[PDB]
Amino acid sequence: RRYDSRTTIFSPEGRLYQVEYALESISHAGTAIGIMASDGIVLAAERKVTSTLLEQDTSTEKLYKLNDKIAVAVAGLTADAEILINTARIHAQNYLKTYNEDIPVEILVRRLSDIKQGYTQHGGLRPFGVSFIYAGYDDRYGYQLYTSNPSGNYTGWKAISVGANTSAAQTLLQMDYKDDMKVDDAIELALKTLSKTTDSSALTYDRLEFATIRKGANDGEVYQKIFKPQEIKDILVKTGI
Amino acid sequence: MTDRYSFSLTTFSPSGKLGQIDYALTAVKQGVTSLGIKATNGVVIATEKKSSSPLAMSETLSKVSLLTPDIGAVYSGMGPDYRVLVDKSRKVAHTSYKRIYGEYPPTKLLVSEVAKIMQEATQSGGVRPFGVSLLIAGHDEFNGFSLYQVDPSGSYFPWKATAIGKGSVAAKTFLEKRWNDELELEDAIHIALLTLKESVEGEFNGDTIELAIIGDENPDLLGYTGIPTDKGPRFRKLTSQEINDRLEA
Amino acid sequence: LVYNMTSFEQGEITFDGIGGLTEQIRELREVIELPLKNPEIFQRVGIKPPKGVLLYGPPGTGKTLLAKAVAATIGANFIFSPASGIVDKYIGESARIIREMFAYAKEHEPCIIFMDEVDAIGGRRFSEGTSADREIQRTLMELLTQMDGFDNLGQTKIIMATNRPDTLDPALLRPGRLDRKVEIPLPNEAGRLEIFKIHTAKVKKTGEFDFEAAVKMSDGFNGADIRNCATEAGFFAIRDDRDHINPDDLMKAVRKVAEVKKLE
Amino acid sequence: SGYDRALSIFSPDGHIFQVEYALEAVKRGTCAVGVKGKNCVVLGCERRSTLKLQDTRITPSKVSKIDSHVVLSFSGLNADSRILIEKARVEAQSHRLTLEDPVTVEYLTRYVAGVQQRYTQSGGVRPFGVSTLIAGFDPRDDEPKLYQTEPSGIYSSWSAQTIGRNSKTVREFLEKNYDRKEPPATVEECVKLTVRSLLEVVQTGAKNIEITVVKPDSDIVALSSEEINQYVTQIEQEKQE
Amino acid sequence: TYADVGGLDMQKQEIREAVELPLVQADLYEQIGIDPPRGVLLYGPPGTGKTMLVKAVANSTKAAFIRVNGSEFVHKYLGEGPRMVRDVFRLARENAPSIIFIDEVDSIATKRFDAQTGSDREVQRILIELLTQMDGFDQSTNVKVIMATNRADTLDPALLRPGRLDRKIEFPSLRDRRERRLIFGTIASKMSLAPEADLDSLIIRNDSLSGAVIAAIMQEAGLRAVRKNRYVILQSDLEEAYATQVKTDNTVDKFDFYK
Amino acid sequence: DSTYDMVGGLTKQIKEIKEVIELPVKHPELFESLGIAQPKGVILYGPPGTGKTLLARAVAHHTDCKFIRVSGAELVQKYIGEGSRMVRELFVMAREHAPSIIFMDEIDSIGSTRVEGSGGGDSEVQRTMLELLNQLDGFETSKNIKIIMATNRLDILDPALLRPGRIDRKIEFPPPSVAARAEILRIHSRKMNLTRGINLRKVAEKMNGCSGADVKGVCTEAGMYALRERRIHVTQEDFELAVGKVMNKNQETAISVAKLFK
Amino acid sequence: AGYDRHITIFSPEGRLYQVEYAFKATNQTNINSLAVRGKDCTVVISQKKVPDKLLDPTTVSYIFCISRTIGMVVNGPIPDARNAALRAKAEAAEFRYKYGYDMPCDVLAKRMANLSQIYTQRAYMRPLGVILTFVSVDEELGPSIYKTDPAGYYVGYKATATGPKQQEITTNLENHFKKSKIDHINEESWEKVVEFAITHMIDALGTEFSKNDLEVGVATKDKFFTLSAENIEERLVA
Ligand SMILES: Nc1ncnc2c1ncn2[C@@H]1O[C@H](COP(=O)(O)OP(=O)(O)OP(=O)(O)O)[C@@H](O)[C@H]1O
Ligand SMILES: Nc1ncnc2c1ncn2[C@@H]1O[C@H](COP(=O)(O)OP(=O)(O)O)[C@@H](O)[C@H]1O
Ligand SMILES: Nc1ncnc2c1ncn2[C@@H]1O[C@H](COP(=O)(O)OP(=O)(O)O)[C@@H](O)[C@H]1O
Repeated sequence: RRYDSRTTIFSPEGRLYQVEYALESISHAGTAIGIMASDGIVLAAERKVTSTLLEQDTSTEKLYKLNDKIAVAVAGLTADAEILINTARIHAQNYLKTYNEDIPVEILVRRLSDIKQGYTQHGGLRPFGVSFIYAGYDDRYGYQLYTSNPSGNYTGWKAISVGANTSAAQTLLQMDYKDDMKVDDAIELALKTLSKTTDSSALTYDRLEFATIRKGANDGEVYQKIFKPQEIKDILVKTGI
Repeated sequence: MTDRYSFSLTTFSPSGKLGQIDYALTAVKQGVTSLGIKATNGVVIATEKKSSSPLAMSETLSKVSLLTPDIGAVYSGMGPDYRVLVDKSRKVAHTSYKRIYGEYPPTKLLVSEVAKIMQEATQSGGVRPFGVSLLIAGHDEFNGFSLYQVDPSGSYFPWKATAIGKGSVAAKTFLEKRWNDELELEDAIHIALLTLKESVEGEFNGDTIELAIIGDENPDLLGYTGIPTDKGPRFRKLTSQEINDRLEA
Repeated sequence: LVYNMTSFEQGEITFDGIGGLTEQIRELREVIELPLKNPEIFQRVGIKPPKGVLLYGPPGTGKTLLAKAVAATIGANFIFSPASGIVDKYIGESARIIREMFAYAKEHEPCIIFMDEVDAIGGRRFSEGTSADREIQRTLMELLTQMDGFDNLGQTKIIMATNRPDTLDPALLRPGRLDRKVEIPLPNEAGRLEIFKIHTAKVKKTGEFDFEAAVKMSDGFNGADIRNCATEAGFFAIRDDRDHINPDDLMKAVRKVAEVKKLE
Repeated sequence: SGYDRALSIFSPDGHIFQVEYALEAVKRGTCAVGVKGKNCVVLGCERRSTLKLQDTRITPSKVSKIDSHVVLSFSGLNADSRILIEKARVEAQSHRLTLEDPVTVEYLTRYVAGVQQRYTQSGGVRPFGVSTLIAGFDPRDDEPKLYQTEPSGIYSSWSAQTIGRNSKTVREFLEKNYDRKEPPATVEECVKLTVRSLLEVVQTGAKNIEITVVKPDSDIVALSSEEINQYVTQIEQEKQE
Repeated sequence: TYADVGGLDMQKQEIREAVELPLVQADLYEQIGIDPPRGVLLYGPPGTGKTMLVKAVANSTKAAFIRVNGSEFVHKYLGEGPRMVRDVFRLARENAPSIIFIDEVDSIATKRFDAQTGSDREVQRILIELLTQMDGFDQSTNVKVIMATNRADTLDPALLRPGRLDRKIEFPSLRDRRERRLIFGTIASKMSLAPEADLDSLIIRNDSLSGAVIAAIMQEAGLRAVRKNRYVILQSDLEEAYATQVKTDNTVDKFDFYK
Repeated sequence: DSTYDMVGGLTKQIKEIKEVIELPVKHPELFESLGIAQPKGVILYGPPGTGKTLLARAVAHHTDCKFIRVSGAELVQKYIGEGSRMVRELFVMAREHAPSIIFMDEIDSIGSTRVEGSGGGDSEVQRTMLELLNQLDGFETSKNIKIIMATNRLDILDPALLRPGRIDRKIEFPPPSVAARAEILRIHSRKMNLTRGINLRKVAEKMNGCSGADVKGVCTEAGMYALRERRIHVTQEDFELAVGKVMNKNQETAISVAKLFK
Repeated sequence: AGYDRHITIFSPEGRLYQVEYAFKATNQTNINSLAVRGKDCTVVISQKKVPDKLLDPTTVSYIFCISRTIGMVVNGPIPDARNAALRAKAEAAEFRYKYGYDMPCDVLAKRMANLSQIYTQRAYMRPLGVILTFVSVDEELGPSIYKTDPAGYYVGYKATATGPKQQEITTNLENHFKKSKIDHINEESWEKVVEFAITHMIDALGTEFSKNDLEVGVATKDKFFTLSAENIEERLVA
C-alpha cells in the first residue's frame, strides 16, 4: 500500500506524492526563459517539435497574451493551460470595469494560483500541471517577474527558466549575469543557453520565439513586441551562432 | 506491459503522464486512413471505406460532414463518436459566436470550441474520451485557408498536408516527397488519390470513397438569389461519377 | 507405456457403427487416408501432405470417438494432451511437455495427437499480467516452432479439438496449416434413430422402438443422452425383473433424463 | 494495515491517521517562534537565503497581518496557508461591519480552527497541511496573548512556542530560560530572548531571518537587517570564549 | 536452399559474405588488418522469409551449426539457464569454426526495466549470460551468431552495438510488387500447373502479402483440384483461393469490436 | 590480451585506479608511515560501449598480482545455500595469494535492491559477500584484497554495496570529447593501410558524442566498403558516409507525435 | 485486472470489451429474422419458438408497431427491447408536435443510436443487449431498412438479416441480387413478396414451417401492421 492513488492523502512521511508527480510533468515540456533588466523584460521559448509539414510560423504556442501590459510563457499540458489563460483574461477585465484602471500583476497570479490549490484537495480531481511565467509592469512595484508552480506557490524572480534541463541552464545563467544589462546582454545570454541545452543541432528560426516588454512609451504606459520570424532569424546571425 | 496507471485518467505516474488518453489514440491508428492538403487556393479531405457488408447502402453514412457552408471535417478512428460530435459542434457555432457576433465563425474559434467539448471528457474518472482525431478545413477574410488537426487530449495543431489512421507514417513520408509550398489545387487531388493508393485494399473507384474540397464561391448551391453580397458556400464534395473519371488518368 | 494408449494401430472400433456423419468423415478421408493410401499424386504434384485440422463444437457430437476410430482404420497411435492438464505454474515446463511429445511421438514411427480444450492455449489475455501473459505466448510460441520445423515426415499427424471456437483472438494461427476446419454438426432429429439404432443393438428387448424418441431427443441432442437413456431404460426393465424392454421406458427415459441435459 | 488511507475511519487504537500525518508535514517546515513580554509581543522566522536571483526589492514574508491589532505566522506549506489567511481577514472586517466593534482575538482563533475541523471531518477533502499561531492585543487593554492552531482543529494559548525544524531543541530551551517567575517587560529583552533562540537552526547566517513586534492601540512595527546585525553581536558578545 | 528462395535479391548477399567468406577468405581482411564481425540480426515481420534463409545456409556452410529457439532457455530451477547458455558457447568454440542460430529472442532480448519480481528478474540475468560471453575477458575468433526476431525496436541497446551485432539487416514489407511477381513464378514453376495461367492477373492486386500466405494459397489451391479426383493440374478457377486467403473477414474482432 | 596504449580516450580515470591499486601493494610504507587506512575496491559506472570491461582486461596485463574473474551470473545456482558456499570458497582462494584483485563484470543481476515477494537465494548470497568484505574475518580479508565491479546504471543497486568503507571511489566513464573520440580512431586504424591524404578530426567533430565502441564499427565497416571492390586501401568519403549512416537508424525510432503536452 | 468490469476504460490495444459482450448477448433466443424491400413496400419475418404449451401465442412478439408507417423487429432479450420501443413511442409525439410532421426511419435510428452511444461514455446505465431493425415506407426516399446496434453504428441495408445464421443468409441473398443486378425486389404486391421471402429462407437453412410458428410484419405506405395466419398455403399451392 503506497500513497499515490488520490491527491487527498498525506503520506506517513508527511507528503503528497501525487503533486510531485505533477511537478515532474513539466520536465517533458519545452524550455522557457525570462530575464528582468533595466529597459524592459524579455522572454524566450523552444517548441518541443520542429517538423516540416506543420507551421509554427504564424501560430504561437509558448507565448500567449493576457493584456497589452502582461504577457506570459507556458509549459506542460495544453488542454489544462488554455482554460487558465481564458480565466486570467476574464479576471483582469472584471477588475477593470469595476475599478476603472488596470490590474496589478501581483493580484492576478495570487488569484490564478489559489485555484490550482483548489484542484489539489477539494475533490478527487487532477491538479492542473502547468508552470507559467509572468511578465509585466505595475506602478506600485515597477517592472515585475513572477513564476508559478502547479502546487500554487509563486516566487518573484529576476531571471529564471523552466522546462527541459533548466537545472543546467540556470548554471549557465547564475554566474554569467549582470544586473546592469540593457537588453541585448540578456539576448545573447538567453539564446546562448538554449543553444547549449537543446535536443538537436538545428536552432532554426521556427524552433523558438521571443517577446519583449518595453517602457519606451515616452510617458505613455508600455509597448510589446512579439517577434515574427523575420525579426529573429536576422538577429542570431547578427549575434553569432 | 503497463500496469496500475492506465486504470484511470486522474493519477499522474512518477514518469508524469496521464493514464489512458495515450491508449485512446491507439484506436485512432486502427481506424481507416485519411488525409488533407493545403493548397494556395483550396483545401482537400479524403477517406476510403471498408464497408463490411456490401449490402449496405454506403451513400447513407458520410465520413465527411458539414459544419458551415465554409467549413468541413473528417476523422480517422471510431465512428459513433463522430456523428454526435458534429451536432455538439455546430450547435456551438450558433449559440457561441453567431448569435452574439452576427455571422459564422472562423475555423479556429470553431476548433477551440471542439476542444472544450473534448477536455470535458478527460476531467473525471470512469468517463471516457472520444476515440477519434479530427481535421478541419475552412476559410475566412482575416487569414484565409487553414488545415487543423484535433486530438482527444484537447490539443489542436495546425498543419499544411497530413495523413492519419493506418497509412499515417507511410503517407506522410510520401507527402514530404510529393508536395510543394506553392502548388495549385487540381494537382493536389492528383496527389491524394495516389497517396490514398498507398494503403488501399479491395477497390479504388469513386463508389468506395468520399472526398471533398473547398475553394471559390459556388453560388449555384445558394438558391436564395437576388442579393449582391449574400454569397454562397465554399464547400462541395465530389460525386463518384465526378471522381471515377478523374481516376481514369 | 507411460502416457497414453496408442491403440496398437489395430484395436478396431467401428467408425461406421455410429450415428455420426458421412460428409465430414469423408472430408477427413481426404487429408489422412488418401496420401497414406495414394502418394502417387501429391508426389506427382509435389505438394507436401496436409498439416492438421480443427474440429470445433461442444460435446455430444462424438468429436473424439471418430478420431481414434479412423486412426484405427489407418492404424496410427492415438494419444492425448489436454491443455487444461498441460499448464504448469512454473516459468518453463509447459513448453518442455510440448517438446517431449513431438520427440516421443517420433520415438515411435507413426503417432498422432489429440489435443483438447486448447482454448487454454489460445486465450484473449484480458488480465495482462506481464509476469504471466508474457509466458503464455512463450509456451504457445514454442508450439508453433516445435510443430513445423524440420519434420518432413508423412506419419506425424496433428489434431486439435477446440470447443468454443473464436474465443481465441490473440492469434488465429490461420495461414498455412489447418488445411480443413470441419463445419461440425449437432445430432439432427433424423439422426436420433440413426443413433438409437447403434446402442440398442446387442440387446434382447422385444424391440423397444418408437417415433416418440426424437421429440424426446429434441434439444437433448447429445450422444451421452442416448448412451445414458439406453443405460437407465435398461435399468427399468430390471426395476421389476422383467425380461425385455418396453418402448415406453424409452419414452419415459429421454423425457425424464434430458431434464438435467437441458437445465444444467 | 490499511487504516490510514482516509479521514472517516478509526484504527482499533481509536485514533485517526491522516491528521497526525499532517504533523509530519509541518515538521518539515521552517521555524516560527513567538513570545509575549509584560507589554509587548514578538515573532520570528527561519527565512532562507536561497540564491542571488530573487528580487531583493521584494523579500518574501511568512508573517501576514489581517488587521491592525492582529497578526499571524505559520509553517508547513504555503499554498494551503494562503487560504485561511484570506478567510480570516475577511471574517474580521465583517465583525467590524455587523457589530461596530473589532474582534476579540479568541473569536478569530476559533474561526480558523472552525474550518480546520470541517476540512477533516467531511471527506472529499484534504486538511490544511499547516500549523499556525496568532499574536496581538485585545482592543482597549494591554493583555498580551498568543494562540496556537493545528490541523486537528484545536486552539491553545502558549506563552512561548515554535513549529518546525528542530522545534524540539527550542521548546525545551525556553523552558530552561523563559519562565513566569520573571516575565519580561519591553522589547530589547524579548528580542534578546528570541534572537538567541533561533540559533539552534540558523547555523550562523543572518541573511536568513526576519522579525516583528506588536504595539497597543492597534499598531505594529517591522524591523531592519542591520537592526538585528547588532543584535547578532551582543548575543555573540557574551560568547567571548 | 538459396535457389528455393525467391525475392531476397538484396538480403541474400549480406550473410553469405558475413558467414562464408571469412572462414574461406580471412587473410585478406587482416591484409588490411581489421577484426571482422561476429553477430548479425534479422528483423522483419513474420512470413517475410527469414527463418528459412539460414536453413539454406545450413545446407551450405561446411561448419557446425546450432538451433536454439528462445523459449528453450528457461526452466523452473534457476541457475541452470545460464549454465546451459555457457554450455552452448563452449560447445561452439570447441567445434570451431562454428556459428549459432536463434529463431526468436523477444522473450529474452528486451529493455531491462526496473524489476521487482523473480520471474522478470531471472529472465534478465539469462540475457547477461550472453553479454559477458559475447564481449568480456574471454572471447574468440571462430563463433558467429545469427539472431532472429519478428520485430526489433525494444531489445536493449547494450546488445545493439558493434562488437556484438556489427551487421543487422531489414526485410521488405508486404506491399512491394516486384518480388511478389518473383515468388509466384518461383513456387508455381517448381511443379506442374495449367496453360491457362492467370498469374499476371493476381499480382496486380493492391493486397498485402507475405511469403507464408503464398505457401497457403498455392497449396490449398493445389488441394481443391487434387481433391477433384484429378492428377496434376490446377484449374484457372482458383478464384476461390485468393479470396479464401482473406483472413480479415474471419476476424470478428476486426469486424464488430472497436465500434 | 590488450594493453594501456589501446585504452586511450582518457587519463583522469585510469590515473585514479592505480591510485588505490598499485600503491598499497608496492608502497604501503609511506601509507603505513602516514598510517591512516587502506582504500579497498572500486566501481566504474557508465553507459555501454565505453571501455569499462576494456580497462579491466588491460589492467591484468599490467598488474603483477593475481586477477580473479567472475562473469555474469555464474554464482547464482540451482540448489540452495551453496551459492554462499561458492562465495566463501572464493575469497579463501584469494588470501592464499595475499595480493589478489578480483573482478566481477556486472552486479545488476545479483546486487539489485531487495524485496520479499520474490528474490531468494540471490538476495542471500549478496547478504554474505556484503559480510565478507567488512566483517570480523573480513577485517582479515580487508588487508590486501581489492575489488573491481563494472555496472551500467547504479541507482538500481543497494547503497550497501557502494557504501564507503569498502567502495571508496565511484568512477564515471562518460561518452567522450572530440579529441578523445578522435584518437581512438587511430587506435583502431593504425593497422589499416597507408590511408591516402586524410583527416580524421574533421569527421569526429561531425559525429557528436555517441559512444566509443561505435567508432570501432565505422572503421571496420569503412574498410568493408573498400573490401568489396578489391580496393585494399581506404578512402575519406567512406568514413563520413558510414558514420552518417549507422547512427541514422539510431535516430529513426526516437520520433513520436503523441504530444499530449507542450 | 479491470478493463472488463467497466465500460469507459480502453484497453492498451484500443478495443474495449464490455460492449463486445453485449454485441454477443443478442442471440440468447436462437432467433433469426429477415427483412427485404419491394417496389413500394417492405416486409419483415420472424422465427418463433414457443416450446412450452401454456403461452397464449398471440401476445409473444418481438414486433412493436411504434406508430404509423414505422416498424421494428428486435433481437436480444425481450425486456430490454420494450425499454427501447417505449422511447420510440415517445419521440414520435415530440418530432410531430415540435417539428410538425412524422419521423422518418433514418432519423429515428440516428436519434435512438445516439442514446445508446451516451451509455458508452458513462455509468448512467448499462448498454442494452439489443440489435434492432427499423422499417418504413418513406414519403421522399421510399422504403428503407436501418440496422442499429448497441454502440451506435447504424447503416441502411438494402435487404439484411440477423441472428446466428447471418453468414448463411448473407450467402444466398446476395446470390439472388446478382442473378438480376438490382438492389430491391420487383413484383409490387406485398402479399406476393412474403411468398418470395419465406421460400427464399426455408431452402436457405432447410426446414419446413407451420402457420403457428412465425410472425410477419408488412410495410405498405400510409400504415404498418402485423398479420395472423392468413396466406399460409400459397407457398406450397404452387
Ligand atoms: N575508449 C576505448 N578504447 C578502446 N576500446 C574501446 C573504447 N571504447 C569502446 N571500445 C570498444 O568497445 C568494446 C568494449 O565495450 P564496453 O567494455 O564499453 O562494454 P562492456 O562494459 O563490455 O559491457 P558489459 O560489461 O556491460 O557487458 C570493445 O570492443 C572495445 O574495443
Ligand atoms: N454421433 C454419435 N453417435 C452415437 N454416440 C455418440 C455420438 N457422439 C457422441 N456419442 C456418445 O458420446 C460419447 C463421446 O462423447 P464426446 O461428445 O466425444 O465427448 P467430447 O466431445 O468431449 O470428445 C461416446 O462414448 C458416445 O457413446
Ligand atoms: N520467399 C519465400 N518463398 C517461399 N516461402 C516463403 C518465402 N518467404 C517466407 N516463406 C514461408 O514463410 C515461412 C517463414 O516464416 P517466418 O517469417 O520466417 O517466421 P519466423 O521468422 O517467426 O520463423 C516459411 O515456412 C515459408 O514457407
